[PDB]
Amino acid sequence: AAESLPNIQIKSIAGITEPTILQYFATLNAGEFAATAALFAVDGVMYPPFESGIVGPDAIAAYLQQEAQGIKAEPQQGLAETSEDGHTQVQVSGKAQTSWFGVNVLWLFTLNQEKQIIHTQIKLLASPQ
Amino acid sequence: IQIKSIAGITEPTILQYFATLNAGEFAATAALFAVDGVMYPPFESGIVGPDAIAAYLQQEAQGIKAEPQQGLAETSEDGHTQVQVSGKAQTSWFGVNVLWLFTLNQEKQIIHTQIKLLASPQE
Repeated sequence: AAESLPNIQIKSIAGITEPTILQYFATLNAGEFAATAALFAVDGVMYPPFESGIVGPDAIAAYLQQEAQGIKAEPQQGLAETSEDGHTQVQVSGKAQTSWFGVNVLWLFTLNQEKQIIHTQIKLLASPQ
Repeated sequence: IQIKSIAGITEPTILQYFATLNAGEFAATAALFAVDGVMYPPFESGIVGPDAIAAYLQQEAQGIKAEPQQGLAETSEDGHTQVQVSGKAQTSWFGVNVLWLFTLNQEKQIIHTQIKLLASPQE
């Protein structure tokens, strides 16, 4: 039963190989929001668009279950850079979308030395000109 | 005395924007814009055209530096380029984390730019 193909098949996409970033999008898109929340540090912060920051895996999981239904993430490219303090700064561009409409966005992440998410934000990007 | 930076954007117009800003060469910053390109300062109305953009920067951007860190770019089918650069706007000794958004036309002139403030705290 459990001995079978797993979930969240982690495939490198969006030009980023950071495991935590690949797992974030894979778990989100499978609706495995507990697993998404578990990628955050004990005091990691998720900033939903237009909302106050949500702190910690338990509150993040509950937010995603209540508010992220029917939203798929489609990353197209990304870049990760490691700073002097040992953290990793990630940018990912792509689309957030439903079955028939969506929006261009930028996902931003900062990871700690253990590669947990310390905080993430989503920024909107209107279509050109 | 203009000095380039380092990030995920090799685009000359983008590199030039930050270098001319940091040098206080605000007429040259403004010249990177199209004749009807628009600059949106963080909480302000759009300023249209190199003449108005140069005068705004000379008035309100003195002593402000840009330290871009990394960026992404996408080109659409019509030939426009969208650029996102994250970094800090800062003075000699204090700053804030920001995201610069640009749209470039086919000729790589700035059509649009704006600044978005990013999160600084930890509640």
